Amino acid sequence: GRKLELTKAEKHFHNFMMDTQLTKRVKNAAANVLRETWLIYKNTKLVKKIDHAKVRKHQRKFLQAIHQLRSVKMEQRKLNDQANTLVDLAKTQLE
Amino acid sequence: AALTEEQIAEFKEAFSLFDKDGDGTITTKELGTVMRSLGQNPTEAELQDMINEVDADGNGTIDFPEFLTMMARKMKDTDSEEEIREAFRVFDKDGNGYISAAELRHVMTNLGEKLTDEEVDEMIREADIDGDGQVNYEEFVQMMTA
Ligand SMILES: O=C1Nc2c(ccc(Cl)c2Cl)/C1=N/O
Ligand SMILES: [Ca+2]
Ligand SMILES: [Ca+2]
Repeated sequence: GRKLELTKAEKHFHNFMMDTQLTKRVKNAAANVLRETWLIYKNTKLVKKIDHAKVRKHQRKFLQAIHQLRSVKMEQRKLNDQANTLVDLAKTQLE
Repeated sequence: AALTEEQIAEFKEAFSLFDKDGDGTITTKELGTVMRSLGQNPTEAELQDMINEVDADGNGTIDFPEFLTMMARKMKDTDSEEEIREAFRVFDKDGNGYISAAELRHVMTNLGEKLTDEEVDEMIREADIDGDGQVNYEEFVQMMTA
């Protein structure tokens, strides 16, 4: 039988977005990653006059959006393993 | 994502592990119960999200058709050798890839669900391949997963 094998974990974002709330979280945080990447680039590379306070504001907004994205990714990883736990328990009835 | 008919009858028996009342649907309440009996603590939102990933019709609960259907999307397995080796490393104090037989007996008879000293004997008979009172657990795990 299966011996010591367990369900293989999945690959990418291609699931669990049916929870529109994570979807709302992903789409807002990713727009903000785009937003603050642009504004940091502009305020450091497309100006003669680097306004450090402006860069600080957008660095704080940037780290916020990145870690929001990280946080959604870890909750997807957690949901998949919770699901793989049920699939693994079910699968012991094949023994 | 398409498997055998024998497994259909098998997954039906699995379904009763989940349908704690036998009403033909899995609710979040029963899924919380089952998940907690496996040593996990999912939030109410995590339970609603697992049901909603399966829930074909939208009635908030999983039936065997929806249960069987998501089983096929998750049929592939992978070997567990590296995960088992890291469980052994937890007890590798020196980080040298060894755990003494005495240390292994102490762990197996004091932590988790435990083993009898007789059960531990058989285990160490197999684990100490070189008979030197030290378990090279990567070797021992490769022997058990081969
Ligand atoms: O995205 C998934 N949702 C799932 C999976 C596997 C099993 C179960 Cl019960 C659910 Cl609700 C998934 N595998 O990717
Ligand atoms: Ca039920
Ligand atoms: Ca249903």
